[PDB]
Amino acid sequence: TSQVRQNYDQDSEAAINRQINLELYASYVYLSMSYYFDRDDVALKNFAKYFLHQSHEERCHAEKLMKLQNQRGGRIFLQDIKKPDRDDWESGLNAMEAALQLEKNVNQSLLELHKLATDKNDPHLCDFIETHYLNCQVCAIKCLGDHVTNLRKMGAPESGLAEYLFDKHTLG
Amino acid sequence: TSQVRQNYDQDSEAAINRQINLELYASYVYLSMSYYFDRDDVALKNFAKYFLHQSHEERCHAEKLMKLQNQRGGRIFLQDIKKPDRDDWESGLNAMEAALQLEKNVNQSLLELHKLATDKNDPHLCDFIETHYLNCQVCAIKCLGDHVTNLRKMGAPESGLAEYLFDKHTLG
Amino acid sequence: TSQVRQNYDQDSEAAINRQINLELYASYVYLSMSYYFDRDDVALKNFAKYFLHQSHEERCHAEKLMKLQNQRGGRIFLQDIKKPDRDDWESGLNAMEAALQLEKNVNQSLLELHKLATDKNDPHLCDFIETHYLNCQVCAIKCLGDHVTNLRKMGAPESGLAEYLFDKHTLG
Amino acid sequence: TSQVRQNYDQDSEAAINRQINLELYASYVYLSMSYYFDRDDVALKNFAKYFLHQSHEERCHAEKLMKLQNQRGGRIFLQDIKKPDRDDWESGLNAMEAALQLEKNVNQSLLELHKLATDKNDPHLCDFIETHYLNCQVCAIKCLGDHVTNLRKMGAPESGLAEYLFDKHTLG
Amino acid sequence: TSQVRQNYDQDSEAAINRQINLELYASYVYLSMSYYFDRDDVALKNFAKYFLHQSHEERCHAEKLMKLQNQRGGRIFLQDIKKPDRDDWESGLNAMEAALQLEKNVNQSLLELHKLATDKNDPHLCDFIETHYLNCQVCAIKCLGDHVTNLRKMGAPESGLAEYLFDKHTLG
Amino acid sequence: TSQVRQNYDQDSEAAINRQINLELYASYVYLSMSYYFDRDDVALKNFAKYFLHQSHEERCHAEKLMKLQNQRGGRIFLQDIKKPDRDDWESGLNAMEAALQLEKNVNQSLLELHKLATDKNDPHLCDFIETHYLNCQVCAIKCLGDHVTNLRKMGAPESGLAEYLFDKHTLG
Ligand SMILES: [Ca+2]
Ligand SMILES: [Hg+2]
Ligand SMILES: [Hg+2]
Ligand SMILES: [Hg+2]
Ligand SMILES: [Hg+2]
Ligand SMILES: [Hg+2]
Ligand SMILES: [Hg+2]
Ligand SMILES: [Zn+2]
Ligand SMILES: [Zn+2]
Repeated sequence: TSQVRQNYDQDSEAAINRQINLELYASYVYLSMSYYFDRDDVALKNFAKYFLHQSHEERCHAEKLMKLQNQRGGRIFLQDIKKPDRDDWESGLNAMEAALQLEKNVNQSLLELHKLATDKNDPHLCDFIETHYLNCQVCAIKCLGDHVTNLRKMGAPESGLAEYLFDKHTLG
Repeated sequence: TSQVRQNYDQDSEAAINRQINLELYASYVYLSMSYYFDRDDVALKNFAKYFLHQSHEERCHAEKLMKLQNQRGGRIFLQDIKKPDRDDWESGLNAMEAALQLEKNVNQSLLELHKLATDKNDPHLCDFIETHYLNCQVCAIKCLGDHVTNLRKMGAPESGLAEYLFDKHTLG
Repeated sequence: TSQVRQNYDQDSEAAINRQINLELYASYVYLSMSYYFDRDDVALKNFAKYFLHQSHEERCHAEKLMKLQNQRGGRIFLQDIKKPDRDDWESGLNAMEAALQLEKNVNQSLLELHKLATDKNDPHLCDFIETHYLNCQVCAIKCLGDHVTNLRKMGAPESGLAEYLFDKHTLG
Repeated sequence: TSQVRQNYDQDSEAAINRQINLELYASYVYLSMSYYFDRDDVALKNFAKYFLHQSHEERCHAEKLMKLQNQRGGRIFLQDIKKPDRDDWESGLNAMEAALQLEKNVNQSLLELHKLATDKNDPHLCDFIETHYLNCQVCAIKCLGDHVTNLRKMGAPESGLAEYLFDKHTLG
Repeated sequence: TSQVRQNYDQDSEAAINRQINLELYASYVYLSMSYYFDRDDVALKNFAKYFLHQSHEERCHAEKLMKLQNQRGGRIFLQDIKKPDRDDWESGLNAMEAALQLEKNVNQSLLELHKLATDKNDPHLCDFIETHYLNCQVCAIKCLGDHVTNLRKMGAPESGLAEYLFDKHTLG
Repeated sequence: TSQVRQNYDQDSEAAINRQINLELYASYVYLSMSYYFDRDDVALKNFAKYFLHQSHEERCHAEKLMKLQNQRGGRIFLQDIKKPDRDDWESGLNAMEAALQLEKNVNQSLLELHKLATDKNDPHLCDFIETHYLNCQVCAIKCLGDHVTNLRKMGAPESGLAEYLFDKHTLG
C-alpha cells in the first residue's frame, strides 16, 4: 500500500485508470478527425487545426488524470487505445456532430465517476472533477452544439461553400 | 574541361540545362496566368498576385539550377522559352488545375533527373535535388491540390461568388 | 486516386501507416515510464520529466508522419495502440536500458522503411527520413547509451544514491 | 471589346505586345551574361551580380508593359522568347559592349512605339513611355557607355587586371 | 561491441578512421600554407589569414567525423599525420592551385566513402556525408577554382602586383 | 638569409622547429583523449570537453611558435606528427596522470630550449619563452596535479561515482 494513500478507494482507482483510457481514446478520435481535414480532397486547415488542438487537449486531460492517480497513491495500469470508429468523417458537419456525441459520452463517463466518488465519500476526487472536468465538458458541448447549429443553418453538409466559410470565419 | 569538374557526368550536365529550361518555361506560364487575372474582365487581384509570385519563384529555381551547373564545372546552354499553352485561362479553378498539372510535370522531370544522377553515381547531385527541389514540389503540389479542392467544393467555376471569396479569404 | 499523388507507392503508403503506429506506440511506452518515476515509491521527477518529453517527442514524430502521408496523397489508416510491455519499470537504469532497446527497434523499423523507399525509387521519402528520423534516432541512441553507461558506473541499480544523483546532475 | 478600352488603337495594342516580348528577351540576354561571369573560368562576381540586377530590371519592365495592356483594355499575347545571341560572352568588355547595343535596340523600338502613339493620337501611351522608359533608357545607355569607355581605357581585354579592378571598384 | 551500434559495418568504421586522417592531413597542409605567406619574403597577410581559416576549418571537419565515429559505435584509431609535400609554396597562385588539388582529392576520397556506405546500405552514413561534407567540397572547389582563375588573369605569378591586389580585394 | 634575421642562432632555429612538433604532438594527444571520453561506454562529456579544449590550447601554442620562427627570420620545417602511444585511456584518472606527465615533458622540453637560448645569448627568445610558455606550463601542471589529487582522494579509478562527480563538479 502506497504511503500517501488515504481515503482513496479501490473502485475509484480503477474508475480512474478507466477514465484515463477513455481520454486517451478521445484524443485518438480527435487526432483522426484532424488529419481527415488535412487531406487534399477535404482541405479545411482550420477544422484540422481546431481538431488537433482538441486532440492535444484530451491527451492533456489524460495525463492530468494519471497525475491524480499517483498523487492519491493509486497505481496506474494502461490499456490498449482502441482505434477510432471511422477513418473517413465525410464532412465538417459530420465531424462536429460526431464530436458532440463523443464529448457527451466522455461527460457521461465523468458524471458516473463523480457518483462513484460520492458513494465512496471521496471529497477530494469529487472536487478534482468538478473543477477540472465537469465545467470543462459543459463548455465543450455547448460550443460543439453551436457549431453544429451554424453549420446546419449555413447549408451544410450539402453546401460546400458553407463549410468553407465556417472554416474561415468561425474556426479561423 | 572545367578545372573544378569532378564526378560530374556529361549526361547529367545536359539533363540540368534541360531542367533549367523547363523551370524558365513554368515561370513563363505562371506569368501568363498572373496577368490573365489582372484583366478588367477577370479582375481577381489576389489570384494575379499569387501566380506572379510563383512566376518569380520558378524563375529562381531556374537560377539556382544555373548556379549548380557552374559550381560543378558544367557549361550552361540556354534554349528558347516556348510560349504558354493558352492565352485565356478561363476561371481561377481552371488556372489552378492548369498549375497543378504543371508543377506535377516539373517534379516528374526532377524525379527523372534524380534517377539519372543516381545511375551516374553522383551523390552531390542527388542531394542537391532532394533538398532544394523535391521537397518544394511536393509541398507546392499539395497546396495546389488543396486550392483546387476548395474552389470546387465552393461551386467554382459556375459560381462567380466562389472564386471571389477564395481570392479574398485564401489568397488574401 | 489523390490528385496530388505522384511517385508514391502503395507499399510505401502502408509502410508509413505502420511506422505511424509504431511511433504512437513508442510514445505510449515513454508515457508509461514517465509516470513510473512520478510514483511516490520511485520518486524521480527528472526521470519522469525526461521521459514525458521523450513521450511528447515521439507523438510529434507520429503526427509529422501523418502529415507526410497526406502530402503525398496516401490515405491514413489508424490501428490500435498496443499497451506497453511492463507497468513497473523497476529502476531508472532499467527504464534507460528499456528505452535504449525501444529506440534501436524504432530505428530498425525506419531503416527498413528507407530500404523500401529505395527499392521503390522514392527519393522524396528516402530524404524525409534521412533528415527527420535517421540522424535523430542515431542521436537518441547515443544519448540513451551514455546514460546507461553512467548509471551502471555509478552503482545503479543496486545503489539508490546513484540514480538520485543522476536525476539531479544529468537529467536536471 | 473591353469595357475600359478608350482611344486605344489596334496597331498600338499589337505594338505593345511586341515590345513586351523584346523586354522579356533582353531579360534573357542579361540572365545569360549574368551566369557567364559566374563560371569558374571567368569568375567575376560583380559583373555577374550587375547583369543579374539588369536582368531582373528588364523583367520588371516587361511586367509594367503588361500591366499597361490590361489597363487600357488591350489583350496580352505572349510569344516564344528566343535564346540569347550567344552562350559565351568572352570578356567583361565584350558584354558591356553587347548590352549597350541591346539597350539601344530596345530604345530604338521604344522610339518607334512612341512615334506610333503620336500618329494614333494617344497622349496617354506617349506619356507612359515618356516617363517609364525613354528616361531609363537614356540613362541606361549613358551608363553602359561610361563602362565600356572605362574598360577600354584600363586595358580590356588585353589586360586581365583591368577587368578585375573594374569588377571591384566600379561594380562593387 | 558498443551498445549503440546498429547497421554500422566494420568497413565503414575503418573507412571513417582513414578519412579522419585525410582531413587532419589537409589541416596540416593548410597550416603549412598559412605561415608560408607569413614569411617576410612572402608577406601576404590575407593569404596567410585565408589558409589558416581553411586549416581550422578542416580540423573541425575532422572532429565532426570523430564524433560520428563515436555516435555510431565505432572506435577511433589515429594514425600519424604525415607532414605536407613542400615547405615552400612558391607563389600565391601556386598555393591556390595546390589547395584546389587537395580539396579535389579529399572530395574524391569522400566520394569513395559514400559509395561504400551505399554499397553497405547505411543511409545515415550516406546522408551524413551528403550534408556536412559533399556540399562543402563542391563549394570549396568552386571557390578555389575562382581564386585560381583570377590570379591567373591578373598576371600571376609573374606579376607581384597581382597577388598583392588579390590579397587586398578578394581575400581582404 | 632573411633580411629580418638578427642574432637568431642556427641551433635556436632548429630547436624551435623541434618544439613546434612537440606542441603539435601534445595537441594530437589531447585530441585522442578527448574523443575517448566521448565514447558511449566512457560517457564523460566534461572530460571530453576539458581535453578537447587543451588540445586547441596546445595547437595554438604551436601556431604562436611558428609565428615566432617567421618573426625572427627562421624558417619553418614541419615534420610528421606521431600518433599518441595510446588508443584507450582507461579512465579519467589515468588520463589526467598521462596529461600531467605529458605537460611536464613539454615543460622539460621548453626548459632545455630556454637553456640553448641562453648559451646562445638570445634575450628575445629567452623572454618569449618565459612569458608565453614557461608560465603557462607551470600553472597547467599545478592544475593537472590538483585534478589527480582530487580523483585519487575521491576513490578513482575503482569508484565510477567519483569520476562522474568530478566531471560534474570540477570540469563542469
Ligand atoms: Ca628574462
Ligand atoms: Hg464526494
Ligand atoms: Hg546518387
Ligand atoms: Hg530513394
Ligand atoms: Hg501622343
Ligand atoms: Hg546509403
Ligand atoms: Hg638569454
Ligand atoms: Zn465572408
Ligand atoms: Zn552532487
